[PDB]
Amino acid sequence: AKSVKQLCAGLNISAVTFQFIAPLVQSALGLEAGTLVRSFEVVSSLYRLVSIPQTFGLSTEDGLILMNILTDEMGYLAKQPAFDDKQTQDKDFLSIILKMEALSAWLTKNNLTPA
Amino acid sequence: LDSPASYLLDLYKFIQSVELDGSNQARKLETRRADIPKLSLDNDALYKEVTALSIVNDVLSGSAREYIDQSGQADKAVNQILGDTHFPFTLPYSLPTQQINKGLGASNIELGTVIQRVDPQFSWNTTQEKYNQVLLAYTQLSSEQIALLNFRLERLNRFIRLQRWLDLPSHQLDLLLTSVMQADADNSQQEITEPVLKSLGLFRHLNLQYKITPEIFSSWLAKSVKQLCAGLNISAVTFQFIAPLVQSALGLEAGTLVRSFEVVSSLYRLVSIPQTFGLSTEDGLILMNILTDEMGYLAKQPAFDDKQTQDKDFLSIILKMEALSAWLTKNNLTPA
Amino acid sequence: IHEYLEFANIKKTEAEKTLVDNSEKCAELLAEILAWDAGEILKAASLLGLNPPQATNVFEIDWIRRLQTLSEKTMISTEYLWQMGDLTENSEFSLKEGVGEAVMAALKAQGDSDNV
Amino acid sequence: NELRGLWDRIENRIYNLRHNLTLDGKEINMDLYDS
Amino acid sequence: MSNSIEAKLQEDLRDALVDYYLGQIVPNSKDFTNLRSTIKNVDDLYDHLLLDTQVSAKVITSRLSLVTQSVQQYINRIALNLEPGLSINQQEATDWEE
Repeated sequence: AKSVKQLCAGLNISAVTFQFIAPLVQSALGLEAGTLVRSFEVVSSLYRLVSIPQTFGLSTEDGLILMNILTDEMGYLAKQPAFDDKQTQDKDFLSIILKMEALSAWLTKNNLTPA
Repeated sequence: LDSPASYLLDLYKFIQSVELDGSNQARKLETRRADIPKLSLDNDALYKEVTALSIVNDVLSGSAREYIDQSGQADKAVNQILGDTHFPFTLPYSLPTQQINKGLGASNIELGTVIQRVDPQFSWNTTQEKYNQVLLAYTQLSSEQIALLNFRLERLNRFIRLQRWLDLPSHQLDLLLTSVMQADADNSQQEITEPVLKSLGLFRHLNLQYKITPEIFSSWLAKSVKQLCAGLNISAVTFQFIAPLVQSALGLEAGTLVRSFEVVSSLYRLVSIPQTFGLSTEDGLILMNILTDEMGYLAKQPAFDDKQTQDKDFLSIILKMEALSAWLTKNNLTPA
Repeated sequence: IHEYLEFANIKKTEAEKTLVDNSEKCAELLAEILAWDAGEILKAASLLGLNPPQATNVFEIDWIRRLQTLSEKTMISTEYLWQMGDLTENSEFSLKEGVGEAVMAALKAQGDSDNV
Repeated sequence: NELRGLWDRIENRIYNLRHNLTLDGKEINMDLYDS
Repeated sequence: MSNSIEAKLQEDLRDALVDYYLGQIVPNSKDFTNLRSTIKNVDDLYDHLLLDTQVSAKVITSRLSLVTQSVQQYINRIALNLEPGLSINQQEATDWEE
């Protein structure tokens, strides 16, 4: 089975986080085993979700907090890069990384935590 | 103009016209060793062509793996058949899924197979089958292949030739096996079976933790000058406990002058085993009394055929001594 | 610790066992006192008679001390540490072939660097 | 005796060339430190 | 990573070599088996396959060097000994000078 590749994705961040990845593949169609097709619309969204929070030193559980707090949803992680939704000013992705930086500065200035 | 290609083609178009024919191998071999003037990609790749030894592996193995396909013997099996043969001294079970389970599991933080002693039970005062998991886990160095233990006789000597799973010289296995095979009362060649093999895990354990030697392990498994000179290892003032030891045979404080092997190997057990844990003889006697209500197979025989009927077996006792030595190092108590 | 143990002991036969002790929040406080994961501790439901289980008032905590320290020696799950038990008894081979590869991948995820 | 010294010398020198990175010294890896 | 290298060696040091040697030569082929007596050691595998087996675990180099080395060794080897049964004319036997 594809379970070796499903586990080997855990190289960047530990595969115990993939309890959050079955909620991600709902932007397409998939299941914890059934995601074996690894389609570019899904794996580029894994690439967004694994890359962008680590620039600010966040864990996946802290990045999911910022998206929930700022946007009431996944903040264009798991979804598409907003590029034609930005053409209609709908919560655009190019603003989200600025908000992540602005909060990372304020939450470095003060001894609080995302949790 | 000149290039790595003008150097190569000045060889290639030269070797093509070395035409002598018939039954001779030379072109037959060279074409069997197949590659061509346009092997792959293009000649400008050269800077990225920098590669390790890994380049060789598919040139050997990639033709070799076709044997089951060519002979028609198998097809759905992706590779693993090369782990399933013997007679050309083929070295089976060699697939990395066996070896990494020893080496890689040690290489990080030095845990090994000893993890089976940790869970899920509340204390090591527990039933015999648990120790039989852990001691076999300590033996491993290999896999379930250990179930294998003129040609009709040499195929029995192959059980010593197949020491290859262990970094042991040819003098070690006869020294290791003869004492336990003498302690076992059975007569026929079936004495090689797993009820003996369990003992090598205890050797491996005491070697890795405390650096014992196969000689000392296989050894422990008026005359007044000699009666005193035994006091070299630990002071002879302890021999108030040795007149109680010789009651496993027949003897007296002077009358033990015969120094028989059933007695002096029990002195060898009693002087060696507690000192691995830094115990004095008076502390070792406490552990045996507390754990077993008796001498815990010190002073008596090494339990080897009493272990065949699960009677307080000696191979569990050294594990209990270690488990208490850890707990009594963790806490500032003393044996006394 | 007292308020947790007193809650774990409430009326298993007449009320709480068939209501799964409200596992979604009673097993949470057992994680919270450790500042640890409320997730993988639910693997304890693989033993002790379809209870949470939690009313065995020390041994589960005593084991979880060693699971928490093992979980800091290595990044392996308690779910995989269970397979390392199941493989003992001359068991089915594909589970060993998979567990060896899974432990290898868990080391690559740390490498010669440190990572996670 | 010269044949036996000669063939063992070339066997040792092939082993060194087959490692390469020694030159019977230690060219590639040196002076590295940690902690 | 530095310890996974041990397994990427071991599969070619042993597995790929012994299963090739027994299986291909003795039962399987009409490839090597037409020449059954010619191979008995790794020195024969080296001479016959033109490849540096069992050695050089740390070395790095271009693929062109390995391709070159095989022909470079062969055009030496045919002039080094007259097995297989080919021969070299006195001009060609002069010009290995180049």
